[PDB]
Amino acid sequence: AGSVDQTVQLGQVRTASLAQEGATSSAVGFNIAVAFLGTAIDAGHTNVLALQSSAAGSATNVGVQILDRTGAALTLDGATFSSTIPFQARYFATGAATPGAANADATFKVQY
Amino acid sequence: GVALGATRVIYPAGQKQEQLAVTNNDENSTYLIQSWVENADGVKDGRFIVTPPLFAMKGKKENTLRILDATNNQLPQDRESLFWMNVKAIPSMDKSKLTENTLQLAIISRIKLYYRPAKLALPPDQAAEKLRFRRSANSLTLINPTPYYLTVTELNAGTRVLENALVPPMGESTVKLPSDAGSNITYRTINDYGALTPKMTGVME
Amino acid sequence: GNMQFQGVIIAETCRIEAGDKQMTVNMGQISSNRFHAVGEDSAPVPFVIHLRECSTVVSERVGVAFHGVADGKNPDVLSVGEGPGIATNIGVALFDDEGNLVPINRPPANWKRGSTSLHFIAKYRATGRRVTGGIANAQAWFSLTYQ
Repeated sequence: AGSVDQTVQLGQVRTASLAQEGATSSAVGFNIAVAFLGTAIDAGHTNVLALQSSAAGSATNVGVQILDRTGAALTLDGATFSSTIPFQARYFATGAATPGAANADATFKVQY
Repeated sequence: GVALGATRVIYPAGQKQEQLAVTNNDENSTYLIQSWVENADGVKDGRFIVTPPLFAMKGKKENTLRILDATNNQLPQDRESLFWMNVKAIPSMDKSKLTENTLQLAIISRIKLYYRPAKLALPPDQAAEKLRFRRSANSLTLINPTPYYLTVTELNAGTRVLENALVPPMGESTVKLPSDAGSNITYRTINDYGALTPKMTGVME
Repeated sequence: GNMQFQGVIIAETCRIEAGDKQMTVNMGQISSNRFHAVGEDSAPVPFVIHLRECSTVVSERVGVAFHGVADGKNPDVLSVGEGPGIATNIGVALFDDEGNLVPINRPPANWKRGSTSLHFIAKYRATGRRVTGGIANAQAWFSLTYQ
């Protein structure tokens, strides 16, 4: 309830770790009845955040997932809800990921 | 085998150290990992320290090379300086082929180390577009007015594909130009992340 | 609240493996009497270097070379050593997939791309007048210089 905004570092990840659809990075815990809202990477992956593009060149074929205590990736429409409360985040590959910056945006309200 | 976690290291001036991953992915093999830094002419150079300079990796394991700044702030502050990172992977005793005469190889992986000064004016993404070209009957010269080393590739002159070129900051580089080379030039570059940049139309000087 | 996830995806170098475990190319046994003239070569021993887990952008552009102690009579071929029981007047010579000499200690070379495996051939080459038998081991570093 205190840290309203926070930056969760996912690390530096080499392309061969995200080389095919389904590939995942090392998850990274973070905490703070919760629905998450973000831009889907594409219409086949509503549970994956699109990366914000960079003038330096952003990475492709990869986005960011959010998982609750169940270990499942949460849907990102601000309507699907998950059951302090910890989470973890990670990269998800939709193809052969290419190099570049890989930052991602989300928000969350809370419901009782 | 052994691999490195980057095709290039951008050393931001003023920072104590930078990291470079080394990995071995074979549980049944052990490597000795020796690492050192050379200057642009390939000569062993001590203005950058690598620790550990020599260590073992037993089986599947990821280790971290630390690249420490030892320049004492003597490098130019208006342009990248070029160094080369060397990581030798020495294998071990293949007792299977003992009775045999053997050619035994070790692997050295060489990647660029760019000392990038602090308050550069032009952002790195805007470097590639500034490349300019000068053309002669059988040679083509690339002109880099930026402070950043430009690694130029997919260099095309008409139908004919030319050598890659490494164009120094505020310097030039020349490549050979066949007779059947065409007029219009396109190129790409390799950026800080190791990716290819968008195809660009070459602009005459 | 507002979430911000930060991170970076970077190109790695190629993870290097050989057709033979531990990068050990096993030459044959050395029959000193098969050499009749300096320069003649023994049988071809192929060896492959695989460029794994790297982007095609990286592997297409890498430049490679062989480094090692040259035979004292032929700068192009690897020395096989010197001393008791060590063969004399032969070195180890390297060739590409087409059987053309790849001289050691040269600047890095780019090859025809394609695939992600570098195919070479090793051969004993007579470097002197009177080949004598013994242990004929050579060593070399295989360097990859990445664009």
